[PDB]
Amino acid sequence: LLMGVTKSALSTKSWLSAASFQNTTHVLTEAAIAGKKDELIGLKENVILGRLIPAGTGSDFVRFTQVVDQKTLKAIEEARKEA
Amino acid sequence: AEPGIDKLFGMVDSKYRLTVVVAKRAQQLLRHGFKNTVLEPEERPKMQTLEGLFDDPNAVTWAMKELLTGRLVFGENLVPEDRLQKEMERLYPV
Amino acid sequence: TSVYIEDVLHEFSTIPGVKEDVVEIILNLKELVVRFLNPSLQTVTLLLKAEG
Amino acid sequence: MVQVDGGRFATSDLNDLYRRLINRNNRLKKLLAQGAPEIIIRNEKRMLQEAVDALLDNGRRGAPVTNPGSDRPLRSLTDILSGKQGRFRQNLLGKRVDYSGRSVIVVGPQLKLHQCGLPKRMALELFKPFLLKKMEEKGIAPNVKAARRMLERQRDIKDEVWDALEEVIHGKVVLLNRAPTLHRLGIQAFQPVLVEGQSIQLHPLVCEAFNADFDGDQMAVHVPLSSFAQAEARIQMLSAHNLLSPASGEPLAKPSRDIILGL
Amino acid sequence: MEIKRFGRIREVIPLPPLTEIQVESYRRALQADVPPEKRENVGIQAAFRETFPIEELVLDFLEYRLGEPPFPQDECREKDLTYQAPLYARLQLIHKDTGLIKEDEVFLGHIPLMTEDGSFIINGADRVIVSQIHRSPGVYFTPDPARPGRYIASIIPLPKRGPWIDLEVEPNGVVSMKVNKRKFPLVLLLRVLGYDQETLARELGAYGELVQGLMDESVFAMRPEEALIRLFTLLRPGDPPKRDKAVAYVYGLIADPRRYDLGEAGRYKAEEKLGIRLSGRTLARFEDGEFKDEVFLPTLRYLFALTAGVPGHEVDDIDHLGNRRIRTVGELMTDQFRVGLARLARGVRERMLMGSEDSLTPAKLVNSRPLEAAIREFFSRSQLSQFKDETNPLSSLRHKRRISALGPGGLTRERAGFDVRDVHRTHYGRICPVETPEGANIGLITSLAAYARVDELGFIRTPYRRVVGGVVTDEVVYMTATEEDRYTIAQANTPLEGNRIAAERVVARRKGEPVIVSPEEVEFMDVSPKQVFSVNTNLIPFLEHDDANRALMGSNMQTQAVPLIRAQAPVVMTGLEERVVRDSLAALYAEEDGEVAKVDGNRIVVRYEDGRLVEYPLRRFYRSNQGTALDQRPRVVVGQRVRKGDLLADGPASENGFLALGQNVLVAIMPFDGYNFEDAIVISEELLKRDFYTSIHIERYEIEARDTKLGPERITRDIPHLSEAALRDLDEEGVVRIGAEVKPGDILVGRTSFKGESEPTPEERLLRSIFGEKARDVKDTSLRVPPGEGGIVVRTVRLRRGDPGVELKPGVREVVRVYVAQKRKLQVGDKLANRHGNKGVVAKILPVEDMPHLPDGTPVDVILNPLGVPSRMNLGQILETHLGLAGYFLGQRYISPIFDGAKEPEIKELLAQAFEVYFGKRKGEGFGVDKREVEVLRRAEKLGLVTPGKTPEEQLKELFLQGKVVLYDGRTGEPIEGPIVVGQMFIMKLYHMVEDKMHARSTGPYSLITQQPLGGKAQFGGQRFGEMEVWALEAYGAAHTLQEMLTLKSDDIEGRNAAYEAIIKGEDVPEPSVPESFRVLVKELQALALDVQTLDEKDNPVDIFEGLASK
Amino acid sequence: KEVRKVRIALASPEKIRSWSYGEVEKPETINYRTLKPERDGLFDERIFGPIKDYECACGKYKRQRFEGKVCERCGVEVTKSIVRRYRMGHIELATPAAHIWFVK
Amino acid sequence: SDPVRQYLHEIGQV
Amino acid sequence: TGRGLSFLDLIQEGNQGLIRAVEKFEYKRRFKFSTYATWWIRQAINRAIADQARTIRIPVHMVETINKLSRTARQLQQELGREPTYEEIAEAMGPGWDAKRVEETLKIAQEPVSLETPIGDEKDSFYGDFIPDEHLPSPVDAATQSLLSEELEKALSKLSEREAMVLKLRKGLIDGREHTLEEVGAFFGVTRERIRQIENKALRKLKYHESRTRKLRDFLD
Amino acid sequence: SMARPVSIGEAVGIVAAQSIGEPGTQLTITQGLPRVIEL
DNA sequence: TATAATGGGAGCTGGCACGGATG
RNA sequence: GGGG
DNA sequence: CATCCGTGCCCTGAG
Ligand SMILES: [Mg+2]
Ligand SMILES: [Mg+2]
Ligand SMILES: [Zn+2]
Repeated sequence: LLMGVTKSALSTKSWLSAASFQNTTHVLTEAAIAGKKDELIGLKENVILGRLIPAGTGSDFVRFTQVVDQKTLKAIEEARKEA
Repeated sequence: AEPGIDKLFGMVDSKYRLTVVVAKRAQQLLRHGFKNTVLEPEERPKMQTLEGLFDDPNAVTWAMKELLTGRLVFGENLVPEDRLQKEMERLYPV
Repeated sequence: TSVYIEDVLHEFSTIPGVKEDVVEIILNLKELVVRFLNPSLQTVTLLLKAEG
Repeated sequence: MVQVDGGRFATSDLNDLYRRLINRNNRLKKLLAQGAPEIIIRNEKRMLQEAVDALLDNGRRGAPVTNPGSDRPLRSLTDILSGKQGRFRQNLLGKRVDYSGRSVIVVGPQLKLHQCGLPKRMALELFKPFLLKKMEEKGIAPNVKAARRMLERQRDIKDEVWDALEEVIHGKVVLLNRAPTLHRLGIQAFQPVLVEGQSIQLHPLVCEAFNADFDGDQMAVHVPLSSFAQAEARIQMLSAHNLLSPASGEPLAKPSRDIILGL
Repeated sequence: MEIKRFGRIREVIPLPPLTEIQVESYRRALQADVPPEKRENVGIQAAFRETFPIEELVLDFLEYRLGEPPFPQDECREKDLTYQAPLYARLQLIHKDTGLIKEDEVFLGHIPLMTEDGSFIINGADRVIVSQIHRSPGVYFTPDPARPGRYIASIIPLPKRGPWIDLEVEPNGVVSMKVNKRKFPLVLLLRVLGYDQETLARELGAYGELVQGLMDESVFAMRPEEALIRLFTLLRPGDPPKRDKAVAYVYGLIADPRRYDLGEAGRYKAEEKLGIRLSGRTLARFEDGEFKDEVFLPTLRYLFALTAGVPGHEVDDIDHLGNRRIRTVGELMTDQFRVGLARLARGVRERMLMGSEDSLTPAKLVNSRPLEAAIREFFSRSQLSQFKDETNPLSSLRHKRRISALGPGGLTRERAGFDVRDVHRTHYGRICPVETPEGANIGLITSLAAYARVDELGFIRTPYRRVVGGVVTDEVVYMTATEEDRYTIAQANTPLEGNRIAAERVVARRKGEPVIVSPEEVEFMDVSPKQVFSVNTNLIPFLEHDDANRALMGSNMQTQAVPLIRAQAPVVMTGLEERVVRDSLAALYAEEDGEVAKVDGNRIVVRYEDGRLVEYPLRRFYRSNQGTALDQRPRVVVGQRVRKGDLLADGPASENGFLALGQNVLVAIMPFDGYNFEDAIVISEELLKRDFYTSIHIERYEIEARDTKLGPERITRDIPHLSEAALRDLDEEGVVRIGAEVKPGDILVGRTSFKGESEPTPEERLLRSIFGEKARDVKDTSLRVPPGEGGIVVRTVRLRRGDPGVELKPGVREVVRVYVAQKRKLQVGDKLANRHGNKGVVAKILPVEDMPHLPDGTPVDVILNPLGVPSRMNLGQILETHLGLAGYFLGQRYISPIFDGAKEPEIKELLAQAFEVYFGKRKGEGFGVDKREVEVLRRAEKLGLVTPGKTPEEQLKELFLQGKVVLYDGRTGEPIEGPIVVGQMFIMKLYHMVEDKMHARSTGPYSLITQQPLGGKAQFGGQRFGEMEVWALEAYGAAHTLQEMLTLKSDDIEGRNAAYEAIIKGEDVPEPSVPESFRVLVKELQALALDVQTLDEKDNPVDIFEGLASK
Repeated sequence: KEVRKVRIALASPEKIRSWSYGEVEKPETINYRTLKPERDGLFDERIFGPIKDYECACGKYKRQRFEGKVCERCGVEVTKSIVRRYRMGHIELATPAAHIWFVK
Repeated sequence: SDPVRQYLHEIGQV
Repeated sequence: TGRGLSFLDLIQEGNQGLIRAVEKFEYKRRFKFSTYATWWIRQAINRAIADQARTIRIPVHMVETINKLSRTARQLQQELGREPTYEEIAEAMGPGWDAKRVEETLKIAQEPVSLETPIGDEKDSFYGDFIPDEHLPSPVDAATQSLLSEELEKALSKLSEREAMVLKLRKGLIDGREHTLEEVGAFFGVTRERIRQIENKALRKLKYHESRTRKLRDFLD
Repeated sequence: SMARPVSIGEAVGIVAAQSIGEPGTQLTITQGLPRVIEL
């Protein structure tokens, strides 16, 4: 099935995105009937929520990277070896 | 351009990982008062005042230079978070 | 470098009986060429009183 | 329901819609208790439904309810939520922000690609809390409150605070933006160089990506606050780091106009 | 100095009164100087005559009168009053049963008066009523877009004066009429009018197949009464079809002159199109108890003849200026007056029932509040009533000659396509094709042509000279577009020897179409090229060499020029700069011949031939609507003999009677180290040294002290916790002294407000105990200078309660106004422009030693980059620069008229005469050619600019005739490697200045509901980070900066407070929290009976309200 | 806990009443003389919360030492005034009315 | 669709 | 119509009045029912208009007073050929009315204006968007109060624990209430004169430390 | 923008939308932006 | 608290278009 | 309404 | 084939 950008954006699973796009009343009525849950997958959802978007520095791929100096790194290594 | 930005982009599989590493290292340096640095006294970034050369207050420049040195280790799941925090506070108290 | 006109509070004033506004009078005073004969003299206050 | 500057009162239209609803509801209750005929009760119930519709989505069905002596439809909840002026597009997907300024731009040919000319007073206001902290570190002020009370009056501003502001902005960058923001290069990160005067100095090579010229264009300035925001700006958003178009892959910051002419 | 004017075209007539479109309109609307018995049924008279008599007791209207203004114009501007005249109306209440008559003159309020220049003073602010273009009422015939071989007939009355009626021939064959979105067979309405099958068959039968579609047996079978009841049932379903109700409704819909009003222009257009005569301005009449047709049958006949292809019938161009008309100040004011009068009439009719049906006067019957409300509404809040643009005199002169398709009763922005915004061929000589706004409003807002005037019917007319045989008379005829389409009109530049056409072939227009025509076929001729363009466009010299898109910007930017303290007229003028200062009553002139008795900075006293001594006071340092200073300077001396119409005083931005929007500067066209990159401009510090482009600006500040339930606000010098350094320039009463310098932070008016009741926090309790000082009852609410503003206090106005002559709005004890002025020197970021569309911001001010200079040591003033010329195709500035060089060395100015000005050979001659002074002076002073000049001449003959072998003087003269000179770089002393164009150019300083537009904000005010920062520099607001800026930050992948924008820097209360504290404490900014606008969204969705629940990974509810909204 | 999802659904009359801190029984806003909120009106402090932080209407309890207390004289809870942006009211209809979103 | 017209029609039935 | 209530609301309140008239009608008086009904219907309509037409509800007698003021001002404007002054309206109102009372009545009669009132000819801005929030503390005020608390604790640490605790208990920094001298004396077990003496000496030490360091002066505003 | 493999986490859809929309005001014998929208 | 009084009243958003649904 |  | 609904550039602005 091929649909234009407007209908495809309105038909997305996230109801926050579709409601912030257009046809707010229609989208909100159908989502409230369905008891829809927005999983905050896209960007507009987290932007509305004021969250950290899942892209760039907020991507789960790079978000949990740690930095440590070799002095402290070796100190932690010796502390974990003696346990 | 930032000095050595091409080599910094060569160190990582993703530029945003470089950004995360630099930001977290700058936060470490700010929290521990720069005394956890891997830099030598002659490698310390400097700032020209009316008095003279002083230490560069910008922790991001510090972190980028430290990363260029190669004495920093970055990655995922290197150490539990609480253990890292407490060992850093033991080696460099507030 | 400075001007004070009696019964004039600011540059945007206007003197009764005078055709030029204070702005134009100061513009004319900017064209004044004053030569100091004594090299040790760094400031002078010229006075002017006219009527009729 | 708030009292403005001159003691006058300003209130939302939702209050008038709620008043309509409550008046009609209480009148319906009183008509029911007093045993009114079915015609009166039917009219009252229909008016109650009309009032509920007016409260939720005015103008949706029937003529929109207006305030007396006015053709302006009252703003219902639906009107608050949807539309270009609605809650989503006006206060959720975009906001007015702190630590931001705006000024007319000027060509700064002496600037390096990673630099921008920033007026002194704009920088003093944008970095004001950092400047208070620096004025407390140096002996310029006893504490932050005195530093702010000193910055409040312009004639109380001495020359040491300018050196302190120079110390504050060291290494940091700011975000320059020009509307319309058609692509991601409508915002760029620049190291600020403090300048006298009230104009922002823009590097020539980036004028193509901003679609900016100097026939009166203005730009907005923003201050990334955190170490994380500063790192994002210096690494990913810096002007000197984005030299190719993300659309075509070709160079975007390239010689043009006078540079091409001279070469 | 000498003024040389070019051109051979002789204009037989001068420009009309440029503000007559406002003045004559309002004078015809009011008819105040006409004795009441001799007035015409127009304007206010027509409104009174339409509203009365009020039938129900009968109240009838006799006459009206206008009194004198209670206050003059200056006092109205001072005291926030409306310049108005009292309106009285003599009404006699008649009891048609008794014969009793009670006559009285009732007061109907005040009506605003138009000043001499054509503007109004509403609540103290100058305002302009812009004329509105719209479709002229009448009967039009347009092609049906769906069915090609059919058409639609449109009956259009005046706006709000009845519905539009559409006649159509449906596919089934019957003729339908469309009114109020309902459609019915026209045959029924024809039967109500009294038509029978015989009459229609004999009248329309010539057009074969359509009359049978008109035939319906059931309608002809019933008499007009049954047909009227049937039509009422069709138009008003559910309404019981009482016969009197049907009569009343159909009469009010079609025949009522009070509810349906075709235009007088509409009546004339109907009579001209259909070839009939109207007894009134309604579509039918109610006569002798029945309905009599007026308009419907002729329109139906014309429609059937057009469908059948009968010759002599045409479709109507609705954008043709014969079908589009102007509603001026008088007509709009009269419309709103009529609405208010109808409301007063409804009030009167309601009063004629209640109360005592016997004891009633016209004073007891009339309540004038609706009329006053309608007039005040029109003048205060209408879209066509605009804040007067008085930046310079030309600003307001053009503002009064504006034409809007917008406004009430007209187009919306989406309702405007390409057809409306287009330049119609009939705009020739009527609507300027150049002067129109750039952007969304293009084509909607236009300007009136110079020689154009709007007739009494509302159609713009342009003048043409009569041509009989081959002779051009001096008589002029003002034609509409419809009448213009009849003749063959020759161009104004057609060659003439005397009054005879000297060309074998002339260029002419037939219905706007260009054609070559013999002098025998010439019926009329253009008066002047000036008639084609507006006033602003006529001030652009060498307009024929500029592209239209940039001449537009030149016209629109002459409006934005700031009056300079040393303003001067351009060296190259068009001939209109005097007339513009004349008709824009900024300058002062002598009434009759006489002698000047007294010349002062404040007044000019003249003794005329009559012996009477007339004193003219001069407006000195008055603040306009836009802050520009409006001041008059005297241009005569004591004892000077003046004539009738001689200049006495120069207004703002005028030099010896000529329009002075800017300054003539020595400009060099060359790049310069990238400082003029992309339209930027480099200027010389010598401009600031001799105070060029320096302007005076005044800003008005205001503060009120009012009665509060907590105690009075007091304007006092006693302000708590303030030093004497802060209160230095304040007088005893707390107002800043006249002449003091005020900077950002300084106090203008001190004021104390009684503190709102509040329990001092325990920390405040301990502080009070430590210092042992009582907390004062009042709080500092003093008016201070905003950031980036300030200057010299020139005036102070204070109005208290209980002093003679002044009464404030309820609750306000006193009001104080402080006037602060400032002398603004040109600086980096201010905007400059010429009359040709070249505009640029000042990017660099160099010291005089770095400036490129001539061999004789004269440095240039402005450096313009030549890259802004080729793409823009505006060569008029180049010719202006050449002629300005010529006039700079000859010491003279020029008048180059539009499309008939100085051409290249004359400019070459003037340039040779100037080169003589420029070089023979040097040669006589004992100096030969310079070495660098020789190297430049070498590189120039390499460029083919000069002829090889000639002497250095001859080659320099060739270059000078090309408008180029040798230019030395002040940095090196070495010359520029080529000859460079240098000359005098007229450049203006525009209203856009960096001092007004610079702004920044750390933290500040927030909005009530959203808790997001406010907007605007005046409110110390923050910059909007819209959706597209969020898109930019997202595409960069800067997640934390975006989150800062969405939280810490806006509407995250906890987040922003903690961020400010952490920054002033040197700590890193904290983790952001939930934006308050999201909580607002959640609660507004709950008010819509929708449960929005934030959940965790376990689908358990998460409380973002933190227990505050849950019981 | 961290927010990971957002659910939207229809609200029963029972849920609407469970949101409400009281029923708005009057069309009054604020008193014309005192400018204080009218009781049982659209701005009543007994329903939506206190105008000032940790202070009841009549002023019997005026500090955080009483929080969660409901003044017996004026009937206002002593909490932060920010709750006036959060706490909901309700109107009990004599006759059910259709939500127009689910109609038009 | 017009509440007042509907109410007047209902009034006219008595 | 046009008094602040919609036509249907007036109809319904008139129906209420009609119900009252049906309940109070006495057919023995031979008066037709319309006579007695019209009075009650006008009464109910005017009562409803007086009660509901204003967002800020005003009692019925005050509404009558304001309407009488309007009628008097209109009479004076029709006879004077211009709008009257406060004093002229006070004169035409008779005894008990001065210009101050007329002004106060007109001020009380002022109706509120809509926050959504448009600004400009575009639909892009509202009036309430130019209205600041004066209630919620700005970040500057919150930071100032926090710094005040911190400097107060810094200055109280220069006392002994007991003499700083006396001040904290007496001025309300602890528990929020200001304890009397008897209560602080009974808490520290000492006599009220003794606790007053140690309070005075602690205040003396604080004033001395203040004159020495000049720390808490800037918070005096 | 870098002439190298894209980094994981780059908001690619936003970049696509901006790259397609930015020259929209330049689209003019030619169908142009109406055709682009039709597609 | 009583003469009789018995179906409103604006005059829309009317020179845009285009398309996605439901009748 | 004005500006880019 | 009609009819109703809902979209239709961004930032600034200022009496
Ligand atoms: Mg531009
Ligand atoms: Mg009195
Ligand atoms: Zn209480």
